[PDB]
Amino acid sequence: DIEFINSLLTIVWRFISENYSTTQEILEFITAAQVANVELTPSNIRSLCEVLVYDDKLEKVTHDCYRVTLESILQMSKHDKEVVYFDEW
Amino acid sequence: FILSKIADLVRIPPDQFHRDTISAITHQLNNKFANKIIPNVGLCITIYDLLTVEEGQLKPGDGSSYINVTFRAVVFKPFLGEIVTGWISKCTAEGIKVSLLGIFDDIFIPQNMLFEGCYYTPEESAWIWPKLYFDVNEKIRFRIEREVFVDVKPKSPKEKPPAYALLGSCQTDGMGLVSWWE
Amino acid sequence: VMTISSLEQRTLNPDLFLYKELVKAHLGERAASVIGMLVALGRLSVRELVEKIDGMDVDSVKTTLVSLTQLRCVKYLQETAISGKKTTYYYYNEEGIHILLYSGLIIDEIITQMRVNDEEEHKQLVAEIVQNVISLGSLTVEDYLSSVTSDSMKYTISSLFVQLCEMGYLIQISKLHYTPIEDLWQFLYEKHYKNIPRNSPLSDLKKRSQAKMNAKTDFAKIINKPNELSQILTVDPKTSLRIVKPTVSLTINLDRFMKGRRSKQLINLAKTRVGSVTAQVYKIALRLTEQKSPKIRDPLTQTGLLQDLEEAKSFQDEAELVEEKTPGLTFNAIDLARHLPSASLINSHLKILASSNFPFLNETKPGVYYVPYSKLMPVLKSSVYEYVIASTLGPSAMRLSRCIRDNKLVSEKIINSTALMKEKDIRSTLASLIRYNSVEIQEVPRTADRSASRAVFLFRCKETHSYNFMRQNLEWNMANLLFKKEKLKQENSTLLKKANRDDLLPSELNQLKMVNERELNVFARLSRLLSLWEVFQMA
Amino acid sequence: PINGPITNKERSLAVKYINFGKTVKDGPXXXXXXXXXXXXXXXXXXX
Repeated sequence: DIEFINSLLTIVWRFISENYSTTQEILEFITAAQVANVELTPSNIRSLCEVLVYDDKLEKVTHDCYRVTLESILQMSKHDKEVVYFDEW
Repeated sequence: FILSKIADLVRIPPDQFHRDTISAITHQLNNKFANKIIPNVGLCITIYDLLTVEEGQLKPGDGSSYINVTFRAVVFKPFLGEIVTGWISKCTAEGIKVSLLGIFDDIFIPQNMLFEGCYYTPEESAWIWPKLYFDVNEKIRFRIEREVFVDVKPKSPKEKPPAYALLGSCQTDGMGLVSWWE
Repeated sequence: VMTISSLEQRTLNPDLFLYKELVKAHLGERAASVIGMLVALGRLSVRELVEKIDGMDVDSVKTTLVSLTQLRCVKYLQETAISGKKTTYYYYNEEGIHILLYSGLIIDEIITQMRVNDEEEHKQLVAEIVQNVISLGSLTVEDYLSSVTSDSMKYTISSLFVQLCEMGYLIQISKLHYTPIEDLWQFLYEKHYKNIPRNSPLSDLKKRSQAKMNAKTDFAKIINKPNELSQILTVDPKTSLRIVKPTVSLTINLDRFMKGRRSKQLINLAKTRVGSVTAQVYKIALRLTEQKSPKIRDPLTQTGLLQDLEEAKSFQDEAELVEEKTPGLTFNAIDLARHLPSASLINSHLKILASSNFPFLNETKPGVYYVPYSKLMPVLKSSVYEYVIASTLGPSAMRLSRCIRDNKLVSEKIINSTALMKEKDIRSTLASLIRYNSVEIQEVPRTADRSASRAVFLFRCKETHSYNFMRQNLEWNMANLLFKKEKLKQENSTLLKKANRDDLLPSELNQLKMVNERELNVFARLSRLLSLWEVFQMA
Repeated sequence: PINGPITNKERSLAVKYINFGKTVKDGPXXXXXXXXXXXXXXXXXXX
């Protein structure tokens, strides 16, 4: 219920930087067992995989694994100007 | 002062039929403009001559006389940079407002381009120069610089009134008082 | 209230006013009239200009005509009818106003890429030379050479002239080069439909193959004519060095200017995804191979005719195979650290650019490696577009965009689960996502047959509609930008005229610095979104 | 968005852009017979 959806905002924070990480499904099998707070099952295999898949995070490369490139960079008007939206046209 | 050349249509009633045309059109044209402001051509004073006048027509439902004529009316504006006699009237802290008796009080010169040492005081003392100063009832020579034109709001029967407004820059020496010389 | 919010100008001028805005700054008055009318009504005739506007007949028309011709702002075509006489119709010509919108930006790349020499007199020289080119719109060699002062070095300015032809950039003036792609195809289509001496009424489909194949080979010689020709430029008489033909004139070109910025867009993607060194290694390759790379020129057959339903691919893949041909065949064999302004072989740094391919490049043939110009565009459009939503709205808007692009057309059931966290905030940004187009809405009922509510919903596709909304960003940004810059002129016009005659007082210098400030910054904002628009004009 | 007073090089490019625009406004002498397919336009192109 409310306990759900609030548990995914914590354990994924800093584990990214410590990740080439082989066997993309093992990456969960690693994450699945850790901190002794471990969750449950493979239901989490496709969870952090296909959720965090976008918005930077880790790149998708073949033979089932994850790369890292551009996330390291982000982790590091007078008269008329901008307004940068709407206005139709 | 300058002479504009314009055209217009005049409606003269049956009451003026006893007199002469040129005399009838005259009075009518006088009731048209006179002291009123004419757009973009400046302010008009009086009427001069009458030309081109031809046969007037008549509309079915009136019985009056409609004549379309052109004429040259005397208007007012010296030119962009002319200096002309006048004197101030009222004041606050903006700049002095000079009124030429005989035409309008519309002329107002704020203090920007004026002499470097001019300032208003709340002390009721009008202005001060680092020479001397003057006040109302004393003649002032003012030069024209900027001119602006605006439209008019609908009339309300019983502020932004810049119908005709001129302003200028007096910084060149010998302006504002005529007794400094001689 | 008071309309100062500029709601008046907001609704009624998509595209359109863009064109006649720029030429207004260029010339104004009559010049803006003809072009603005040339856009709205499209195809236009000489007599037709007089009828509509009552534009001060035949004094302005003949004056504006030759004025638009020198700068080639009008596409010219002439033909006749079965009845008789003759007719001349004008079109809005390519984008020549965009070049006027470019100007110094073109000359920028001209100066910057003219190196491999080192800091020479070239800077002050060709700056005067190029500015004389675009302004006049056409330059003959001899009459221009006459403008050069005497009793000095004549080939000093000709030290780089034959170097202006170079590889890309300035090419010669040739004939019909300005011409509607639809019309030239039809004019060349003659001698095709016309060709048969009552041969035989067998296999009507052979008329297809006949006309088409003969048109394609006749189309290739025409488009490759301005592209690469060594006849005129490489002329080398004795008692001198190589000197371009004094007779034949020249003109600038779309070739390497549109290429130079396109590489920058690739560099911006490169630099983001790799180191600064890798971006340089990938750069030195592109600089040499940019000549035979069609890139920006890619479709070239698209405008002016049908594609197909059936034969669409047989058209497309016919282009894709020649997009397979030229890059594979012609392009450079493996080199080693060519020159440059890490010892041994640098191909190891290519291998780290190899092992990591996705999203872009890294296509390899045995013995030779090169970057595809076909499959590269989709991942190029992806990134930049995703960064736009990233810049405009917050992080939440990003994540959901790809969520619809992973799978396709699904309901909120698996979306709520698989997206991130919370329902209410998702519905919030769902409305912000669905705000302007780009996800559309699905079409289907749940057992209602279109009747009523509670029907199932899905979010799907619509690329071009998620594209064109970046084409609406083209004009309306630059519009108010340039306009209120021009309005800044007429307002301060009384000041500027005083400043020009002076070339005094505390407050006069104040507003002098004011406008100049706004001037500079507003041109910096112009070129900014300028580079943003250029990547969104394709696919 | 973003930006601000960045890339003095671009500022120089902007200054040049203004200078090139001023030269065009000042300008309008041969033009010859070039490219004209119209005899009526060629007659007017003489002056």
